[PDB]
Amino acid sequence: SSNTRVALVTGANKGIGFAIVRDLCRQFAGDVVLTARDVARGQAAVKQLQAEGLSPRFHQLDIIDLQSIRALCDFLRKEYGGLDVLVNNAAIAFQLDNPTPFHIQAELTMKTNFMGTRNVCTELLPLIKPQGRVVNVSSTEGVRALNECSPELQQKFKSETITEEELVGLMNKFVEDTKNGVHRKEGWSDSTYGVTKIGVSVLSRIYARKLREQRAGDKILLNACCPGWVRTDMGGPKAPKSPEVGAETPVYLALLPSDAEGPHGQFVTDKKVVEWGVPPESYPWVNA
Ligand SMILES: NC(=O)C1=CN([C@@H]2O[C@H](COP(=O)(O)OP(=O)(O)OC[C@H]3O[C@@H](n4cnc5c(N)ncnc54)[C@H](OP(=O)(O)O)[C@@H]3O)[C@@H](O)[C@H]2O)C=CC1
Repeated sequence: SSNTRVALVTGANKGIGFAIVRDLCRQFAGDVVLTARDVARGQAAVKQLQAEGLSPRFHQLDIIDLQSIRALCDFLRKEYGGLDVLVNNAAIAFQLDNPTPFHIQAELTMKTNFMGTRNVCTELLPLIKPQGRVVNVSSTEGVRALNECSPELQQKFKSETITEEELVGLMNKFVEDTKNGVHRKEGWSDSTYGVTKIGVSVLSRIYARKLREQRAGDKILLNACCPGWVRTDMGGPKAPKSPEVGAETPVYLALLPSDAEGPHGQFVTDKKVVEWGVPPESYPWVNA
């Protein structure tokens, strides 16, 4: 329903998500849709970008409100007849000193980081146009958390045949295991945030197969990635790189040139793919 291509980013009123929309408004040939769960916060962000010559469109979106997601679909369907670029950026993390009980932190982090991300995908993947790109912003914390789980769990996540059903099952188990205070007897990592990123990353793998299994001819590319340690409300003030820089790999994955057929279903960090599970080569100078 449109010959104009369109890109969309979740949780983009601030942080990396915001940075990503800026770069797209600059490097993407078509409309860029900035979304946010709060309209005021979201429109303000749009206004700020207009002050740079950029002109992105706005639309409300809370990836936790299934009804909010469906409305976006409607918007897209009618306005563009589909969607070309999707970047699942939105997320939360409970840091140190936050009183929230552990099992609750588990449940809420999972609820939006995995569940939310998945509900956006199941609803928008059908709308991705051929030559379309999908980027899921994960974290290397997922890999760290992956290596802390028991070899039995690691094997299940690293599987080539794991299903979307089994993945959703493992994520849910993790939450039940923490409420019942046994997740360690079950060989799980203590990192609720990390475990959710595992899910996002494995989910991307699974999605990559389904796409080539159900739409091989559509040349769609999908990958998960880590933007690095960045200065945001989530990253903290010590973070070495700024949002402008952090949005580099994600944007790169979003603009992969037409007909590339790779990378696909890969974990990308700093524009380079990284074997799933393989720990990070180095790490920034520590300034405690
Ligand atoms: N910062 C870092 O060092 C790293 C970040 N990442 C990943 O990058 C992504 C963005 O990180 P960062 O920029 O620091 O994040 P921020 O915490 O600065 O921003 C997160 C954004 O997601 C939004 N959001 C949270 N929950 C929801 C929801 N339910 N529906 C819609 N939007 C929501 C926030 O909304 P609102 O403003 O209204 O709260 C916000 O716009 C995340 O996926 C994160 O895990 C990965 C590795 C490192």
